[PDB]
Amino acid sequence: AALADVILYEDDHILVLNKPSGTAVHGGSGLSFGVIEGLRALRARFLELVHRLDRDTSGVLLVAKKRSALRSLHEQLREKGMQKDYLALVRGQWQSHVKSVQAPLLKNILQSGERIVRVSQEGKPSETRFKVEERYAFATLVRCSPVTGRTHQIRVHTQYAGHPIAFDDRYGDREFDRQLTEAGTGLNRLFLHAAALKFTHPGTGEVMRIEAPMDEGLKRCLQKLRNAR
Repeated sequence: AALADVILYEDDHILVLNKPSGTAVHGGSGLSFGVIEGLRALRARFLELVHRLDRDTSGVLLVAKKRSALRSLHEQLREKGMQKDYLALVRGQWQSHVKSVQAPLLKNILQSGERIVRVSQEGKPSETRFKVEERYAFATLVRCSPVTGRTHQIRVHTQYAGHPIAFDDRYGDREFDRQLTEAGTGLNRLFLHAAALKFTHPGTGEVMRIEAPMDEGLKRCLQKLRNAR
């Protein structure tokens, strides 16, 4: 209920999914599959992920169905001619003057294929923009716009700022997650959601904006905290 809602947009050029939290976008290092292999298994044709969301993130996921479309979309990403807005629920009260984090990032890949990313002044130049959406008693909903698209960039930028994401197992704060559980939110996954993607359609050249609803769990969490105080 409903499988049809996974599909946000499709034509001959692109396919745009509302990726569920918990589902990997492709297979891991060993015996595993994700969204992209699942989709190829329904078809010889061209299909390629334009970008990635991590396993626990949900929301807007763009897949190219033509080489010309990947060509165009790669180039938009490179030239920062995409806007991806995410919503994150973060610890404490995000400060209004903190409009960006510019902390450079290093990644290592672990024996499992999983990634751990860290701020290092010797890492890859990275930038996220932030805009407070809603404030709760001990948390904030922030719109997080990665300019660069590094691995776990938002998760590490928010942590680095002093405001890690709710239920982030790698970079989060278990006491913040405890507090969310006692407030009765029911939250049971990383609160990070790719809410909107803006880009140019590679076939018609029109500017498009595609938005993903948050799942019921996220929504109930937020409802619980709005009316909590």
